Amino acid sequence: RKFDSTGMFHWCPDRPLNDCLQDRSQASASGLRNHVVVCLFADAASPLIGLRNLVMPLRASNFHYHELKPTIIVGNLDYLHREWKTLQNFPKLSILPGSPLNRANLRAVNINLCDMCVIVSAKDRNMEDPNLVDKEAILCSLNIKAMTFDDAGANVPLITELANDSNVQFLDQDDDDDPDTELYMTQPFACGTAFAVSVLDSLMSTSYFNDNALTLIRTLITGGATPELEQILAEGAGMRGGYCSPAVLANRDRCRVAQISLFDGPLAQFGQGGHYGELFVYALRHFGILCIGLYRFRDTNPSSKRYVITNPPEDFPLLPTDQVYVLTYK
Amino acid sequence: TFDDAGANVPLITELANDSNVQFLDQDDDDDPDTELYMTQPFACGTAFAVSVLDSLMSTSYFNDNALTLIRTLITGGATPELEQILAEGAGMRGGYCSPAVLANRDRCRVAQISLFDGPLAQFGQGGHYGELFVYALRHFGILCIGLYRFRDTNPSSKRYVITNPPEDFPLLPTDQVYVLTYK
Amino acid sequence: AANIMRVISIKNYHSDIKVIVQLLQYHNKAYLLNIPSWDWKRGDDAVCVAELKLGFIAQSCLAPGFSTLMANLFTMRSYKPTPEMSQWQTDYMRGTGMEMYTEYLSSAFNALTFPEAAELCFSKLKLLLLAIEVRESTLAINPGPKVKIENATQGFFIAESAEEVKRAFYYCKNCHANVSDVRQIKKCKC
Repeated sequence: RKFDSTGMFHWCPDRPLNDCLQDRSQASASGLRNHVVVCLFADAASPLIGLRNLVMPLRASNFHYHELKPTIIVGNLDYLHREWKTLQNFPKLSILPGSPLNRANLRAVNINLCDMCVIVSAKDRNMEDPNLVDKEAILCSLNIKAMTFDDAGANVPLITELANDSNVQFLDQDDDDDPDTELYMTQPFACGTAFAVSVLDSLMSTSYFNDNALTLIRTLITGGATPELEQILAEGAGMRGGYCSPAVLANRDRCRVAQISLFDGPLAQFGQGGHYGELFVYALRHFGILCIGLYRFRDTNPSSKRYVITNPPEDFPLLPTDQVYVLTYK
Repeated sequence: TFDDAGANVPLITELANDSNVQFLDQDDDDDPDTELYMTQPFACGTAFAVSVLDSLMSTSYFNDNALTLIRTLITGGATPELEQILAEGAGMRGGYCSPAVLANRDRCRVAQISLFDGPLAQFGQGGHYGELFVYALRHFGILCIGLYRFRDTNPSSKRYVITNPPEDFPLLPTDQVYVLTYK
Repeated sequence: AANIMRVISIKNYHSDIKVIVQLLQYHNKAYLLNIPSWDWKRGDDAVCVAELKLGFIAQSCLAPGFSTLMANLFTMRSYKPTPEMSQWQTDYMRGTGMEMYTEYLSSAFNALTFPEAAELCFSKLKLLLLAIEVRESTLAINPGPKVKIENATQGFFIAESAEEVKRAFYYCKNCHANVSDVRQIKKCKC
């Protein structure tokens, strides 16, 4: 198989968009399961959001090709033509042209079988008073959440970008929130369903206080976009790739962010009423797997929502329902 | 004008601004102080304007079932199942039907009928609306809700509408009846 | 779009509020039908003025003046004659004096067919019954002889006031059956 010339990403020779375009029948005929769906809201003239920055992490070369999540983008076709020049090098990628709101499209996409649905907007972020600005994303979230499926609904995993933070109150029900809460304390953010650009603002200050920390966050979130790749893209030739030498291809042993379950497998013994430190010491020692937090149901006593716990104490209790955020080499 | 006409063409015109109705007609004898609902073109059924829908908000609140009734008549039967099927965005799904659903083709319909000929014309010959009402319901299940009558009985084809006449209200063989019917 | 937001905000704050929303476009309705706690069986509704407008004028294509007939039934309007009105104006305005009203039938209507109930309403009570609530439960318009009236049936009437339709609630098949001065009908001894 073939890679970007710096080894860091899976790669394909160039494509006309019509190789990746699908109608509803073609999308429905395709066996899309455990995939990523991108619901893209755009007008044909609206600014390029750089969806490469979305696809490229999901094509890190330290995944094997058989475990690369298939990707389908639902959105405005004329917009996608002017995005396409940046996307065309990535494998297992497809487009269904149309509105994300038209349920049909969502059913033809097997939205109920995806591993994550992303809701994202290229619309103007200042076009009205803030209560209207996110209406497209909010309606899309509620729409998907309200669907039903044959042998569901709110069990569809979602992440939605918000242009205005305070709109997060509309994004969910069974919420028990107060509008006095700042975004980072809100249930939808604590569950990983919301995201908003305001949480990036301290990247300016952290940039200054420790430059290396800003490199670390980039090396994780980008999947490995080194400055050599940025230079190769800045030559304007497009993302040059092909087969690789073993000398560069060695970098496919990068560390990866992964998530694992205490419900079964060799760690489940700790999920049965052990503590996070017992799990941590064991998993690092036997697998080199380094644990950085937990993902736990809010309703342990009910909904599939789960909250995130960064760096638990050593004596912090575990449940067999817990999932662990980890750093791994395989 | 037309070969072997003109103002005899039946019209209905939606208006964005109610007061423009004064321009819509002649032989009018109107006054601009009149509100839309009293104007000759509205009373004849030639005008319509969105302002007459405004009390659908208030009536909605005072009796929800009344707002369902008006929808079941004016839409011809757009049930919330159809609204859901359209909301799936697939377009209006159809085909052949089972007899079990196709039975609903016996809905009641709004219809208009003439006292000029046929079995009811006997009442059009100087009878009263109550005689007609009791007879037509009893023999046909036809339920009568009003009359459509020439303004110029003594001239133009304009006709005005009379909701729910009294029992002893007189009839002419020129009258047409608004009715609810099963055939 | 702005009005949809609102309904979202209202329902998000509390799901069980009866919300009635005015829509200027029909195609927007499908969005609010997807709101998680929107429930027309609970009494939520959308007054789509575009859908209604085109329905009203489309019925006029089936029966020429029907949009005027029907629009007058759905607005409060007092009958108020003045002597300069022609015959046709005094007639027309008496027609405008109607509104549609809803009331429970008295037990005297029980086990009649809808045809006899309409005959009785028109002839004795001077009320135009045109539809009934049939036991889930559903509205039915001018239903055929096979439909019996049943106890506490809600009826749908055309009349000059709510005060008129009361007669259908008080009527008694012993106590009022010959009360020809219809305004005298009240709480029966029988």
